[PDB]
Amino acid sequence: MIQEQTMLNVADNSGARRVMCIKVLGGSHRRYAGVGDIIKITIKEAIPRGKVKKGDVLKAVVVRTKKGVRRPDGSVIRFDGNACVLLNNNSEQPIGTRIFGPVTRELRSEKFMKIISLAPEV
Amino acid sequence: MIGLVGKKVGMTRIFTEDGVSIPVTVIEVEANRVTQVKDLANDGYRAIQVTTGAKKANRVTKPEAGHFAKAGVEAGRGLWEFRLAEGEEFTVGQSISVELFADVKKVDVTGTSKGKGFAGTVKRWNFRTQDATHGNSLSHRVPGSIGQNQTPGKVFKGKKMAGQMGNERVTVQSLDVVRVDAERNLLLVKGAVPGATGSDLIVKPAVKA
Amino acid sequence: AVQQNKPTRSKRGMRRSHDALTAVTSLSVDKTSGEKHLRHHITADGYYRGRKVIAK
Amino acid sequence: MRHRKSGRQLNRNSSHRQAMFRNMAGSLVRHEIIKTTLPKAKELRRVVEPLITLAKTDSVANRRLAFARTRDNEIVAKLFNELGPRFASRAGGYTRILKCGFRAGDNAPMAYIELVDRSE
Amino acid sequence: SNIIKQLEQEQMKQDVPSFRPGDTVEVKVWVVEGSKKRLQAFEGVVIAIRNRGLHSAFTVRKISNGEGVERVFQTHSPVVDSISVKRRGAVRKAKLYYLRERTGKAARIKERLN
RNA sequence: CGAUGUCGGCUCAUCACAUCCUGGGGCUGAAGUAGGUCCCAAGGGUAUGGCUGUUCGCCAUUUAAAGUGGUACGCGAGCUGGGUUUAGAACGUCGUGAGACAGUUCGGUCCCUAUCUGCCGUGGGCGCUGGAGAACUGAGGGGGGCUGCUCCUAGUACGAGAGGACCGGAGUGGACGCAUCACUGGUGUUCGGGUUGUCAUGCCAAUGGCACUGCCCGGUAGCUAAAUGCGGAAGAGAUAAGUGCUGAAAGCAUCUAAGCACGAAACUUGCCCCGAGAUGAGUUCUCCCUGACCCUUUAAGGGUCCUGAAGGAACGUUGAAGACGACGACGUUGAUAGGCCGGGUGUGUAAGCGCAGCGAUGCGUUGAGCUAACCGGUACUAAUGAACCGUGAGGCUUAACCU
RNA sequence: AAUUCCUUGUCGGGUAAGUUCCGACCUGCACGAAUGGCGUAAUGAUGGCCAGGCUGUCUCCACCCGAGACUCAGUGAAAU
RNA sequence: ACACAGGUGGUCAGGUAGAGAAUACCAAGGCGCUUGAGAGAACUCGGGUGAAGGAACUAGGCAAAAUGGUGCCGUAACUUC
Repeated sequence: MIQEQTMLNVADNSGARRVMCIKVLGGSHRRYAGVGDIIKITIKEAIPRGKVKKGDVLKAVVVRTKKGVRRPDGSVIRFDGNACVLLNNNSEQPIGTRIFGPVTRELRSEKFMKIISLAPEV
Repeated sequence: MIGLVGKKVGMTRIFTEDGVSIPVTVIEVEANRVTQVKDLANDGYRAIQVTTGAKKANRVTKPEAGHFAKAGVEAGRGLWEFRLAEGEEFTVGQSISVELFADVKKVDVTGTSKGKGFAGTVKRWNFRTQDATHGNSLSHRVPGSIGQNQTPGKVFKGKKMAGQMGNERVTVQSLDVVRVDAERNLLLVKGAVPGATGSDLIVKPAVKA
Repeated sequence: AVQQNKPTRSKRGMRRSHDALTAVTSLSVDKTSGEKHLRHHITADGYYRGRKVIAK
Repeated sequence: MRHRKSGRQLNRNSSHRQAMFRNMAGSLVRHEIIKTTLPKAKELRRVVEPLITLAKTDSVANRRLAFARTRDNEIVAKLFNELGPRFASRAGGYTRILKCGFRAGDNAPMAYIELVDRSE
Repeated sequence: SNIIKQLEQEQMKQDVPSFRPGDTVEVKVWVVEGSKKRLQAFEGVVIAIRNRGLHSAFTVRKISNGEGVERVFQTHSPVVDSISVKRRGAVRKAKLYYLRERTGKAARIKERLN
């Protein structure tokens, strides 16, 4: 589901165990986030050596949710433990130097399409 | 444009090699008998009078039987006079079936809507309920957004009320043709058809360009 | 909020012009007796369908 | 509306209806005729006919029936010898419903419900 | 004339091996992966079974370390290829959704001995 | 002064235009991409949270617009009680004092079964002119009409140069309206299985009654959005601002005077639905009936008999229809309701038997047993003959033609 | 500050932002010593605040079971 | 004032579960609440079950839901001990 006040883990490195979801945005009456939908997020525990700081608000995309992704054929591919990737708002693409979990290729919009070009087997 | 009167049965899936299962609404055709052929004699117009399939007719009245005698020897379902457009539609040659869908891929389907009883407002008309919280009682789902102040004095259809809805003509234009087989007398479309199993489903090709 | 004028004796009749729950409409005939009964009901004397049942 | 509900709701709670129909269906075997209401009597066939058809199958493992559904303590000594061998063979239709109209000066649809005593 | 439960059987397979809830299936499926056709394999036990028409489905749970992946499949799919039915499982229910709540040795299914 | 309850919020829209987004025309100090910015128009469209009672003001983050306004400065026989607000009381201050502050803080009550207009749905009477059954025209009405971001059309147009766009599309998101149960989860007290307590069944196996359906878990039929599908068209007609031609009054000049064209996201027809009480009540087809007598203070009434068609309804078995009526099936020329005998989804292999076992219990017979809606067969039980309503060719005037 | 005019002060921390929370500033327009001043534990029908646990309060309602409402029948009130 | 859920002091006590005079089921004993039959509607009052998020709701965790037994372990700061 991933909605307001949701506390979840980051898929990029240096983000630490906890970040909070603070409205979906992008249109009228926007509630809940699906795989590859952009949500607004706040950083709370990030590692001192990382590019990001506490209380500075960013854009992120859902990479793990139990609603999964079904766009390719109608069969649902699902993920355990809600998680998001951190997106650059100006220069585009993800902001880390590593990525956690096995990930997915359905994240195909050109502003984050670089995710298939990383260390994962996808 | 003539309607083929397909009846409601259900939905199935049909697949492709990319694993996409392709859900499609099923309609099985029996087509028209053709039972009058009007030309010029009444108000200059041309009209076919289609008649669909066959029925048992076990208790018919003489006002119906005297018409079945001039229609043929087997009694069909419905009537539908179907007025023809000049230089656009014809009654000549062989009677037509699913060749109506050989290149036109959008359709329209008329049927009869389901009965909503009370109907109300907060389900049918997308209205908000009042909350049972903060010591609030007695009026949670009861309609009451009907005026101001004394200023309105007369009511327009943007205001919504309870009362019987359903059991009348309803038409949909959302449907896209996925597969047709003239030898299996089959029509498959993407999207859902209104009301109950059986019924009528008048079904004709789209006239929007 | 409340009644401020009494409804007329014409309005009384406009609300009593459909008051008959039973007319009462014609009866049905038996099959072994010169008797008659209510449509799809046995008489209080037991007459129905030529059976004469549960009589008193 | 009532979505898919096809059984009628009558009078009293479903728990009271359960016991009233249990008590009426078992007692009709000894009374032969009961006087009651038409809507109630039209649902009695749904429980008193399968209680008679219960004696159609013969087995030492069929005598422990009428103990979890439609209990009666006295038919279980006679019904299997009396109606099981020839009457229960017809598997239904054992009942007659007698529509009698009014009971007195009140509004209740009065009915008598009886069991057929001879098949030919 | 007559098309319900019949037309969908034209897309149904000519043979599939027989299996029940709790069985260890090992399913192989065709994938294009945004580049090139490959045969992919998925291991695990069936926690809910298919029984109805063409699009009836079954859920497979990896369970070999009590954790990891879970995925749904259809036996009449044109991209599902083959099924190993590598072991029969001993279970006493129709649904095994409680195996999504267990993750230890309590998630173990025994051999059916069919 | 015989009471139009106090501020904001939620619910709910609706009207204006000095137009916010959309369109139409234009000047730019507009070479191009952007930007600055004025006429013309009301079809379609215009944000949520923090402290705070506060809408607001401030802030955080978002827009194509979060436009400027009216609506008892739109909110109680609609709601909450926080602002406001007494009678408990305090802090600060003032007033000998009793009291006082639209200062401050805790605390402090929220009543209402509708007569009629306004409305929504729905019966019965009357009109449409012989009765009956039904399908078509269409006076007129409503619905549809908006769009962010990016990619392509296009490094093409322009311009040292950097940079970088129209038409028309697609990819991805939304408002709003509209429809489904195939997906998928949930629910599912008419289906199945497990289990705690206690009473009943002599007791035990085993099964009920009650305990939030005692508790726990699946789930058919069906609902449902937490699921899925879909949208603003061409031809023809006609329209402010604007685009105008030929041309006078006023030799020229001019869109106007005589004379005649183009055209907007708007609009009529076209599509989708309603609709002949359209008392201006239209059309056409299918079906039916070919009768008399008595009396009178009668150009009209009251009585009796022959003979009632085609059809309709009651009365039933009830449902895709339902608050009640209405209305869809079926009434033995029958599948309408119930039941039986099965199948299917669903549950999970029982109560027994055999063996093994101290025994709890396991395994085999056994994919057992059980069932409701889904699906099939069946007249097993029930829907009686009739009775009832509906009458005998259907009022008045005119024209022409054949006679 | 329950006391504060500029004041919803100023500044550090806590938020995405905080007329509120904790602390520091002194310039207390008017705290202050029984008219009581400062100070701590268990406790308290105690005002304010931070985090977690647990949750249909909410996202957004959806289905299930009764009573009153509905239908007829019985015996039959009120303001106005 | 009503065949009015209100008020009203003393006296006795049981299976099983339970620490209990709470509470579930029940025995002895008592009783079926002095209008009836149906329909299965919104709506009101009362109940039941609920996915994935979680206080975002709201002035405000108000309200509701979860927890809840016993035995054996384990036990912080603050403190007037």
